[PDB]
Amino acid sequence: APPCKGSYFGTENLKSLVLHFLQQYYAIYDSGDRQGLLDAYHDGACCSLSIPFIARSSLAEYFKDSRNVKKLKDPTLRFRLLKHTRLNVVAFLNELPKTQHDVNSFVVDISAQTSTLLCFSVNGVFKEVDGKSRDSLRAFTRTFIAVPASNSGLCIVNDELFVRNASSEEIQRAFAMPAPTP
Amino acid sequence: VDFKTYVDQACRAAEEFVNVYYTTMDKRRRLLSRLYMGTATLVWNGNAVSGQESLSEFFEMLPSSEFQISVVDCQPVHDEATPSQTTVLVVICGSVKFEGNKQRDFNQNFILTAQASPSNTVWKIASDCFRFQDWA
Amino acid sequence: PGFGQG
Repeated sequence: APPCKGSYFGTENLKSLVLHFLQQYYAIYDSGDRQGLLDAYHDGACCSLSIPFIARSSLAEYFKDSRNVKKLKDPTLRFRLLKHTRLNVVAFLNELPKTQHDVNSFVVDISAQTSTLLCFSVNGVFKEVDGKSRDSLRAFTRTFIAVPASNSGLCIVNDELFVRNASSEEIQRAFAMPAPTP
Repeated sequence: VDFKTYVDQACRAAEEFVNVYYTTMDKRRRLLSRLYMGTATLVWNGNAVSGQESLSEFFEMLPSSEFQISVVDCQPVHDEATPSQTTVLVVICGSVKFEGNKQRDFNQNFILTAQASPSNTVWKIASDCFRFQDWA
Repeated sequence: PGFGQG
């Protein structure tokens, strides 16, 4: 059984590329207004959110736009839960709880790559900075697939975000700040 | 061509493929490697396994598995990404117990590519990614 | 296959 490793980038070139993208992306994401993301998404980009189907803070805020094809069967309801076009994509994102991610603790896997495609997954944690779940720690995996951007950047054409509650194991770790010992 | 129709086909193929994928994974492991393309790759918990052959090998070395899929979402990949190629993005979430290790939750995503033929279009994984929520 | 080049 291969030994579980962290982030996988393949080339330092894509590492710096992707990591840079995430810095800019989440700088805007946690800013208070995610509108600046309209430049990160393609005109006909897609976005959808999913949460665990299964007493920590509530995810009721994500339940409304939760897309689970395994559980939800109606083709028309399936279709509506999928945000299409950057306008709808970003309009939706701006409705989500304000956030503050731990970008530098992100574990990234670049799984696919061609001259026009770059698929990669992001795993990490983020605090909700307000609302009824303020100070709560969420965990998430987000998959983007990008096409080359006119500026050596990335244009996200596909974005699937999975939001969950950090497990007691993760929380313990994230918040630990013990005195140094030999 | 209608966008809604690509969404419905994505749901259909994801719905369908997934069910096969885990049944094959759990009960016919020796077959799971044919649901992949020859050039396909897989990023298993930060580990990169290369090619249809290494994938076949990789699944054999893994322990008897037992999956339970609770979450599935999918989307039709934009054509600027896969020019002239019909692909679907599928993200899965469930649990899994491997022989000799506690049961844990996982997240996995892969891109399915449509191969046209006589009878029916067939979907194969072109790129795969799997990571334990607690690999830590 | 470089991301972007073609």
